[PDB]
Amino acid sequence: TGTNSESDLSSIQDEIKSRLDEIDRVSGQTQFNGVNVLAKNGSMKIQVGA
Amino acid sequence: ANRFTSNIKGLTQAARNANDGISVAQTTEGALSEINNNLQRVRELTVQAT
Repeated sequence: TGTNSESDLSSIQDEIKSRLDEIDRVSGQTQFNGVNVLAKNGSMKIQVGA
Repeated sequence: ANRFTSNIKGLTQAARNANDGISVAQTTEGALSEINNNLQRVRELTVQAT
């Protein structure tokens, strides 16, 4: 919006980059059973037969 | 009569010998059953591991 001044955009961008860094942290730290699920493309194979 | 006595003693000894085969067979069957149980558990472990 054109009404916002430069410091307003600075605060907005600070919060935006904070939340983007939080998203990256959630991606990195969230690990299951020694597997970082949201950190690399892959596939899982579950034996559902005999 | 002497020949009949020979046959009687021979057949009695033959039956006594025959029982030993049943004994051996039962012992080996028990051992095979234990091996079967071990194999079954190993198969379950592989199903869990794959």
